[PDB]
Amino acid sequence: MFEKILLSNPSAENPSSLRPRKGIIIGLGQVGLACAYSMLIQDCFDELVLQDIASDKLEGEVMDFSHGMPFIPPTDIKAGTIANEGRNADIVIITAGVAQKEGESRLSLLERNIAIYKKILADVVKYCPEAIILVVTNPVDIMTYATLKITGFPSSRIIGSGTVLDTARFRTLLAKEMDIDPRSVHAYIIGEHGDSEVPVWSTANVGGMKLVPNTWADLPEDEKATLSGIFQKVQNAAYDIIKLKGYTSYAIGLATTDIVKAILNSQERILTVSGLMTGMYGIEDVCLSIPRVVSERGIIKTVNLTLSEDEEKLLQQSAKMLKEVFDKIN
Amino acid sequence: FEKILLSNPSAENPSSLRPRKGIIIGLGQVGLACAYSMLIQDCFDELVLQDIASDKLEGEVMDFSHGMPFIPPTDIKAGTIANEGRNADIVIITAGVAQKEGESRLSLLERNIAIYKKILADVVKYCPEAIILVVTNPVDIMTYATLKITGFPSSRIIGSGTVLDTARFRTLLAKEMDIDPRSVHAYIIGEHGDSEVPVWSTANVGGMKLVPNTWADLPEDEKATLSGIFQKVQNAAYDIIKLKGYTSYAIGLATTDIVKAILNSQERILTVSGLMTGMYGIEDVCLSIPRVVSERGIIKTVNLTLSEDEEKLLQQSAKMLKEVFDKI
Amino acid sequence: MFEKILLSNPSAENPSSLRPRKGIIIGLGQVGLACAYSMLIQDCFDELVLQDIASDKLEGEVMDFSHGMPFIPPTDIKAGTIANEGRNADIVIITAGVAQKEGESRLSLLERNIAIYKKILADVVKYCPEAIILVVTNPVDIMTYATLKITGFPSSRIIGSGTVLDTARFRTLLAKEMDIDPRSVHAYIIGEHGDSEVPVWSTANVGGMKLVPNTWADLPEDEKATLSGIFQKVQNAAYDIIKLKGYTSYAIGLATTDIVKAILNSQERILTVSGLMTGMYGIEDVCLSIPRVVSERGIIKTVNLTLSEDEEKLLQQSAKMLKEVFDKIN
Amino acid sequence: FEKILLSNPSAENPSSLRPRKGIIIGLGQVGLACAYSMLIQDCFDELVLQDIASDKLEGEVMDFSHGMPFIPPTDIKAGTIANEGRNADIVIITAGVAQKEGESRLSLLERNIAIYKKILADVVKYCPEAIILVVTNPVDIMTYATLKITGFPSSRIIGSGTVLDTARFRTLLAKEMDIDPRSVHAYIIGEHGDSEVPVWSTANVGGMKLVPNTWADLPEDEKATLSGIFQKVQNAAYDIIKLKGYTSYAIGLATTDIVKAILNSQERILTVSGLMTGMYGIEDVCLSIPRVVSERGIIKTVNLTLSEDEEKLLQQSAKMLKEVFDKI
Ligand SMILES: NC(=O)C1=CN([C@@H]2O[C@H](COP(=O)(O)OP(=O)(O)OC[C@H]3O[C@@H](n4cnc5c(N)ncnc54)[C@H](O)[C@@H]3O)[C@@H](O)[C@H]2O)C=CC1
Ligand SMILES: NC(=O)C1=CN([C@@H]2O[C@H](COP(=O)(O)OP(=O)(O)OC[C@H]3O[C@@H](n4cnc5c(N)ncnc54)[C@H](O)[C@@H]3O)[C@@H](O)[C@H]2O)C=CC1
Ligand SMILES: NC(=O)C1=CN([C@@H]2O[C@H](COP(=O)(O)OP(=O)(O)OC[C@H]3O[C@@H](n4cnc5c(N)ncnc54)[C@H](O)[C@@H]3O)[C@@H](O)[C@H]2O)C=CC1
Ligand SMILES: NC(=O)C1=CN([C@@H]2O[C@H](COP(=O)(O)OP(=O)(O)OC[C@H]3O[C@@H](n4cnc5c(N)ncnc54)[C@H](O)[C@@H]3O)[C@@H](O)[C@H]2O)C=CC1
Ligand SMILES: O=P(O)(O)OC[C@H]1O[C@](O)(COP(=O)(O)O)[C@@H](O)[C@@H]1O
Ligand SMILES: O=P(O)(O)OC[C@H]1O[C@](O)(COP(=O)(O)O)[C@@H](O)[C@@H]1O
Repeated sequence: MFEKILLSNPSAENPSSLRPRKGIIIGLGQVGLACAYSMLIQDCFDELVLQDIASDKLEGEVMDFSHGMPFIPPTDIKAGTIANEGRNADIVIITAGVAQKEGESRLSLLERNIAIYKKILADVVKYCPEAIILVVTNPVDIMTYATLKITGFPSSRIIGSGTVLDTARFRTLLAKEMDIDPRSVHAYIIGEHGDSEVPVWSTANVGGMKLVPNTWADLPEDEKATLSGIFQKVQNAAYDIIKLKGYTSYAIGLATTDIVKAILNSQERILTVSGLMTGMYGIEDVCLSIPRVVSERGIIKTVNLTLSEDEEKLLQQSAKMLKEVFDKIN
Repeated sequence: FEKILLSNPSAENPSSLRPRKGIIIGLGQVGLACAYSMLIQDCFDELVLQDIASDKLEGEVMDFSHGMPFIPPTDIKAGTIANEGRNADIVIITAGVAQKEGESRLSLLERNIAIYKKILADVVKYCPEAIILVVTNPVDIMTYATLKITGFPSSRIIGSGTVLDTARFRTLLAKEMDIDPRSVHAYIIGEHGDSEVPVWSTANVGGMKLVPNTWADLPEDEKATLSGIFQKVQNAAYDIIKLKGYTSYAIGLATTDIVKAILNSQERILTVSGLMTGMYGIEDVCLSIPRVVSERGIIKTVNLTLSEDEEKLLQQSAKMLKEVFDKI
Repeated sequence: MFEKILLSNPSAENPSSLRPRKGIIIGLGQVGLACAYSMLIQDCFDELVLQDIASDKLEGEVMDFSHGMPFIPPTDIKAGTIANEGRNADIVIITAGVAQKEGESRLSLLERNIAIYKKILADVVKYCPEAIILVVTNPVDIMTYATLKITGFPSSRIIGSGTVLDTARFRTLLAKEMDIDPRSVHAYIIGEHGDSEVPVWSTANVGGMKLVPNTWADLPEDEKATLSGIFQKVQNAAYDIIKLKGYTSYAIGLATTDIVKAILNSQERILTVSGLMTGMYGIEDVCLSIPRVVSERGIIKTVNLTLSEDEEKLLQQSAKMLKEVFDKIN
Repeated sequence: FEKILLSNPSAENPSSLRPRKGIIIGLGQVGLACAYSMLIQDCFDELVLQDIASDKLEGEVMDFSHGMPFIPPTDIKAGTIANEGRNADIVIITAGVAQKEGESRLSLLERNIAIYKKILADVVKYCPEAIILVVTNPVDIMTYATLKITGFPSSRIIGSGTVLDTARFRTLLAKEMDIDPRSVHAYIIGEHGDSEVPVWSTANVGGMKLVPNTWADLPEDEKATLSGIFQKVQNAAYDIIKLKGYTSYAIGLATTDIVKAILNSQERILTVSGLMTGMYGIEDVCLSIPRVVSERGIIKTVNLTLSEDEEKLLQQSAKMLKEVFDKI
């Protein structure tokens, strides 16, 4: 209808040099919906395809998302699959999978989530051969490494959300103690997105002023206790939140969107995303988070970060464990 | 951290700038979509969240606060009107029972008035100068009841009304033309419900009307295609609730869009719900018609010329709403 | 020294599906520098090339623009030419040329500016064959038509800024009388961006409520005088501003950026931009402004706008005189 | 248009929400870029512009207001502190004489103080609760002068300082590394000018320090390339002015950034110029140092540990800044 209101221009039949930026979110539960909402409000994509096995709920969600378009800049939001609507998408965001129950480790979701990815990744390889894959499903590091092995895509284009979320939690907790903007706190969490994560106290600072002036050993006992209490709240954040509301979604939706921005907008910005360890600290054949330059080609550079002897030993231990967990699943 | 940041004794006295505080009462599906959108779009300097389900609320506040490094900051916290929410500039009330599958918004009235009588007592005492933005259904009658209970000026008692219905109408028409919904200028007025009125007499894109003369002078095949679009707007809540169980995302954006016109003193035209004091011979009821929204609430009303049929339908919607409130 | 700080990733040697959005502004005087500032603050492009014959001033401007990057999201801003840095740019924004003096007509700049365009467009055809050209130089309508003839590009990809600016002025003046947001005033100015522009009083409205309820003739004499005073301020805006500060730049910089947003973000949004007339109201072989759908392929659709008999006659007269002005120069 | 929009009599009484008003005094190259940036980034609800060149200001206000439909609205107008600018929350002063090719910032002091004494008298009388943001060079000495003439709490008198120089420093370093300038965390502190100090001891990217131990340990080829980059930072204004006549765009974005931390109550760390009250044994002078900025001005000060050279360089800068103020 409306062909007498708008007259089509036959000159616009051939496509110009500009190609719309397409994104696809596979798995639309609590995490996938938070990602979709944030990515629409922040206008990341020109077209966004949503893929889920729960058809009815998905159809309802797409209706709700599309009704709010007049309040924000537009995005062609639709329900679809990689094989048709999601073909040649620039970024594939995979959140699909089982979430952890109360007191359940992320590591115990591995067998079930590899089974889910085997069904999904085959179509990503055939219909999106040039895409960046952004993995959110837990255990995030091992799911990123398995995606790399299954797809055979270049390691630069296989990125896990990793410790971007853990770093944001560390900064928020420290910023609450100082009553400042968390964007002014520069503190990192590296390694596994889980129990073996490593706080980089050696470089933690606000406005260039370090929180640990010399070494952790030279810190007073009362100060060591208050800083450890802050880190323990970061490692227990998922357990504490899941015990209260049943899951986590808002902060991961913003962390995932923040990574999509560095890629889409070719920003060359440093983020602690998960990716193949290919030499540093003697770590190999594994994925974990360390500061890296992120842009339209994925991981383009890695910060050659100087760590303390204790921080490096902890990172090495995190990697050996992650490799053993993947080896046991065969 | 007292040896890392040195406090300034000069900052003890408060400057002319007072932080913009907002409070959301009712953190269910709708309230949590409002909170998420309002944080990403940086509406408030401080935002208080109030709910009777303490544990779940504490978990939600933890989750919201962990994403702050990715956006500009807002002091997000759990609290009550009596303490943390004192003198908030805008009170957004979404608390209450939502409609089940096939249920009418109108049949949720007695249940939500009981909830409102408990909430509104504290708002009158601790936020006497606040704008109240009502989202709880039936939105028009909840807005009218809030006006009677609080006794606040009618300009400061606003319902979300048909801002959402107007956005749905524009999206459906824009999908048919494959254009930006912000380029479609079509309104839905009256009750946010079954008796809503599409203003076909003024619907247009770029000044070009969709109904060139009158609805009667339109071909039968065109009348059927336009009616199909309006029917999809009135059945939107029923169609979405049947698929996912509730609606949250579009109302979260509509509510945020109203808070932007107020906080930023924009003087922008929106079809929000508010007290009718005479227009089209309609009074002692709340419903949606285009109005200028700003920091003092409803500042002006568009003296909209309607067709004889559109005016009769609006009058019928009002009589119906008045009868629903009178029965309770 | 920084090669030991950041370690390059050999996997990122091959380019992904994502290609950075490149734009080039040719002519960086008052208008061009307002466009560059707005487009940087609003983060339109991934890379933006600036081209001008005044090399020294341009080098200084690029230094200034690049120093403010830490306060906004990044853009690779650089000085260059179409032949090297500007190769395969998605949008070419041309603001180069002579501006009108006090009391001077836009039409009298035609001959001089076509001479400037002939030199510039030769490289645009060779190095940017797939680009959208956005023309701002005066007389914007005849300059858009001449660009079409010189380049031979599809008419959908040759767009003039047209009456987007005039429409914004009309809306602001009417909104000041009502004390409302100009974005809530829906009033159009169509035709030539100049003295023969046409106010579409037949459709001017706020919230669906028309300002002229029936016809201009059925309006009271006092109302006819107040509405005419508002339109006369719109046609005299350039003269009034140029007489006070010497030129106009800020509003055209925002109008140009608003057009770039509809193209880059594939918005399909209605704007009164200048473009080739193909028989609407019997008008052909001329460029002028009428409401059109703008997107990544340029002008995709045209609003089949119903005009009053007087408004249509005025639009037809505007086109006959624009055609005669171009014919006299050839 | 009284028959188009009907005014609401309830909106006559004002609410707890009051519009954010800012005034820019001195609308030349710098002030015009502050205004354009602030309008596009929707900082204030009302923005008044003040300049002695009335006809030119009238032209700029017509131009700025014509672009309003493209961005969120702001009440832009020409006026004076005594009428349109009364009770401004933030007063931004960029008025004064700029430097020529090769002219030192400090020599502009004697002339600019005279200009300021006329302006500040009305700021004290009609905006007694305002934050004053000083841009006029020599910025540091004009900030201390503003602090002395007005008598306002030290927290409310803020200078643009080395926020701009810090942004240039990060940009030049990020150019070498081919990364986002927001990922480089390096500071320039002290006087905005020749005696500025680059904090090499704390310069880093992603936690990784640019100077691993001390400057003296650096290989001679590495310390020459680093010195080269700092030489380009201190000579940036000279190099730009010789090429285009003045600087406007980068300061326009730096001033807008300081204003964003104030209006939105962000508590963000910026290297702004302010009163030294004992840090490094330095007082009765104004210089840049990392500070917490919010709606009350300077709220806190980073107790930054500096290298022995960095500290001695910073205090020498302060001793000579207080000598220039005494010669007046
Ligand atoms: N990386 C991180 O920091 C975080 C990771 N997560 C992880 O994200 C995952 C998702 O968790 P939630 O969203 O909370 O739970 P959920 O149960 O709501 O989400 C899983 C969704 O995936 C869908 N799904 C399952 N198999 C599918 C398939 N083959 N194709 C498409 N869709 C399919 C389900 O229908 C459901 O909608 C979990 O593994 C969780 O541990 C959660 C939070 C943060
Ligand atoms: N105006 C509109 O266009 C729309 C209105 N709505 C309405 O908004 C309301 C919110 O519904 P949902 O979020 O979908 O349902 P929900 O059941 O998830 O949310 C209700 C929330 O209110 C809380 N609550 C109840 N009584 C309370 C009290 N006395 N004080 C504080 N908190 C209290 C509950 O604990 C719960 O968190 C419903 O009435 C629904 O019909 C829903 C969609 C659009
Ligand atoms: N369409 C509209 O609504 C508006 C159009 N304009 C028009 O924009 C044009 C430019 O205006 P202003 O900035 O005020 O003039 P201007 O004199 O400030 O700048 C024009 C610039 O063009 C450059 N230039 C000239 N020939 C060139 C070439 N071959 N290649 C590259 N650069 C070249 C000059 O070096 C100069 O910097 C004029 O034609 C003016 O009438 C101005 C305002 C609004
Ligand atoms: N890093 C920094 O903090 C920077 C400082 N500046 C300084 O900003 C100042 C202004 O620079 P520009 O805009 O380039 O120069 P400009 O000469 O174009 O601007 C000065 C303006 O102030 C007006 N003015 C003079 N006395 C006035 C009074 N009593 N009341 C109101 N208006 C008055 C003049 O009419 C003129 O429009 C200079 O002192 C310059 O050194 C400039 C750039 C960066
Ligand atoms: O606090 P600084 O050193 O001025 O840097 C501020 C910038 O740092 C960021 O927080 C980035 O931090 P990181 O690079 O440490 O992750 C930006 O979002 C912000 O604009
Ligand atoms: O299509 P137009 O007439 O240029 O109007 C564009 C403006 O219309 C709006 O959609 C508002 O429309 P309404 O006033 O009809 O609600 C703005 O958000 C947008 O900026």
